[PDB]
Amino acid sequence: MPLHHLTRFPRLEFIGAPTPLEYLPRLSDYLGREIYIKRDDVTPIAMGGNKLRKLEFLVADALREGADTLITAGAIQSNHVRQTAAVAAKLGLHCVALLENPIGTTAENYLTNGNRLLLDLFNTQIEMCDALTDPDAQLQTLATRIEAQGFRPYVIPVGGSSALGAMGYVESALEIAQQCEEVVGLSSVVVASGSAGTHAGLAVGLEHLMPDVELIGVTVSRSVAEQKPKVIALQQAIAGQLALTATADIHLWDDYFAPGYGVPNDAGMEAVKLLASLEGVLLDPVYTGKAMAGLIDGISQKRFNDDGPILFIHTGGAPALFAYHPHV
Amino acid sequence: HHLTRFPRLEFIGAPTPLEYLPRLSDYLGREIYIKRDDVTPIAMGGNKLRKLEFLVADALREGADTLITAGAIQSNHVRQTAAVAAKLGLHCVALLENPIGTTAENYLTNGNRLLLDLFNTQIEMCDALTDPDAQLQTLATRIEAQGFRPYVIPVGGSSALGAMGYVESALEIAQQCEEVVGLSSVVVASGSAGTHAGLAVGLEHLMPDVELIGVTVSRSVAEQKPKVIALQQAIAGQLALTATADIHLWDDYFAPGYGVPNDAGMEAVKLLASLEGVLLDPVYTGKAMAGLIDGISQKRFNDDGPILFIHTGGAPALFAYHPHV
Ligand SMILES: Cc1ncc(COP(=O)(O)O)c(C/N=C2\CONC2=O)c1O
Ligand SMILES: Cc1ncc(COP(=O)(O)O)c(C/N=C2\CONC2=O)c1O
Repeated sequence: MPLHHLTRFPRLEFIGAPTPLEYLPRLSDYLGREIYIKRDDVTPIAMGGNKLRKLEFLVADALREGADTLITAGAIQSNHVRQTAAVAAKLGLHCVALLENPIGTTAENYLTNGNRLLLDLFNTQIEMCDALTDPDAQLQTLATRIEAQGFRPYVIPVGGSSALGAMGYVESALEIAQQCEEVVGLSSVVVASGSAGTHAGLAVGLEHLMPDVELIGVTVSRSVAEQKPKVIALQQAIAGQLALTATADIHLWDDYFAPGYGVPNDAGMEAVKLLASLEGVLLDPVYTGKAMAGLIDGISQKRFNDDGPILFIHTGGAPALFAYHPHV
Repeated sequence: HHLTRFPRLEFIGAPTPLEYLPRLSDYLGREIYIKRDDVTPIAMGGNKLRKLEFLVADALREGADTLITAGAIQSNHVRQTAAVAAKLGLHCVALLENPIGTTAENYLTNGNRLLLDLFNTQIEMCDALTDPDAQLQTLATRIEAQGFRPYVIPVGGSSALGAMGYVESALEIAQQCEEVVGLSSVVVASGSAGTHAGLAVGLEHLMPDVELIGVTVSRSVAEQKPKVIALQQAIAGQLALTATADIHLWDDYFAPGYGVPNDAGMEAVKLLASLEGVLLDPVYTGKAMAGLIDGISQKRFNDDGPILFIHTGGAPALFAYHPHV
């Protein structure tokens, strides 16, 4: 009921029913600790993900402005760009994607397979660039050129992580709260923390619906020092827009992404292997694999606030498995 | 009625979506709906999860500790079985063949085949699955001699028990379709036959006016019809029903063979992707959608009314089939 101001934002229906919240009995056995999973990897458009929730709000907003083109940015293998491109195609909007190679790879599958293949299936107009040094500004320049061609573009920022976009994860917290109700009394929630909309949206929602639960973001691209201010700003802007206050502290663990965004690491791949072999759940080498590696090491190192049930938010990413194989 | 008397595991939960496809409908000049069984929640999804609910229940009731099955290197059925084995703590042994003689690295190692590896699937390569039921049985015996307790899942999980999952799917469809329809037509890919046959039984009894058309993906009408019919009669027998409906099959859409992409198939993949953000695949749903399209093209359906396409999954093979062969 404190999140009722959410009702006032127009949104499209991309998801429908709440995504499953499942107990992981085999993984729990192995880690010695009750673990659950929020399956946002099973959202029903083009192989799923956390970005569909944000797109419900952002695309609603675009249509409301009479836009006919969605414009966004990410790595060649971004899930966000793939989701945005899938939603564009489904609604008959044009889509332009500004892409970069953040790891300097020349591997054929990174360059052409996985998410990148799907963009071509979606008739995505592709704009390569050297490095997204200033993505907000670089998106704007692109939007101007696109407009000059007569299109009516709507810029979706990196990962859809504006306060409006992040409303989808406030919404997700309501699902989670309901799903947990009488069930598992949760101590902790683990989510990947990248462009920050998921983390920030969950922070606001969980502070007001489950204020005793500890929320941990495992960084996938940045140190705590670089990432915290970004999650905080979004948290405050989301709160502002919902006429709430957000006093919770943001928690981040930055030990699990080295050597960099989009580079696999051993602990990441081990987590992917663990979850596949124990639960038939597919994680990914860029986001959820590193996040699950974080969760695991936090049990190892007694990093969590107590010994109680943990909820892992599965944010998607699996198509990247095929792009990352055999190596980058 | 009797469907309930069969033990089943919960792999799916809520009914899968049934969606109108307004952009595709607009382009074809015809109302089109899709049953999204590509969205089942385990390891990238598919039609086989429905069958596995019944078959794996049965395995557990016999105290098995190992699932054994067979398919192509890029089979979805094997990948779905392997995921289910992994999640239940069961070992899995997959008997694989290369049905198209390819040496392309992604066909051999990526897509579904990569996933088997992540699931710790024990892999048995063989030159050709000439007699899959027999070959599976021999395998089962050697596995048993190592002290395991194996349970054979036949190709495609298409035994009468396995096909109960698609009788079940017809219920979901029937209930979902009251808001909408009236359907004239349902289109599904017809391979090892469990999907086709189970839908045949369910739909005869729940929507007897709807025409069900299977687009073959591996065989001529002459070869496939007896297989679907046998399964239809066995399913009906086990539910103490009769099944008098004719089986309809279109075999024009799979040349030059099982597991080989064709132009119409890839054009169907491209069409659904660019119009609806839906992902089909080169082996199964792409060819099936090509058939639905050509049926409209050639006025092959019984009338001009709404069509339901059953999406049976397959998308991970897109990544195995790229760039070619
Ligand atoms: C599977 C997966 N998990 C997690 C995230 C991170 O959530 P976020 O913090 O982004 O809200 C992304 C999106 N990645 C977007 C953000 O980073 N670069 C991209 O194009 C993703 O695809
Ligand atoms: C996406 C997809 N569609 C359709 C089918 C065919 O369904 P059926 O008619 O067999 O129930 C399969 C079956 N996988 C079987 C079919 O052929 N060999 C296999 O491994 C499949 O993976």
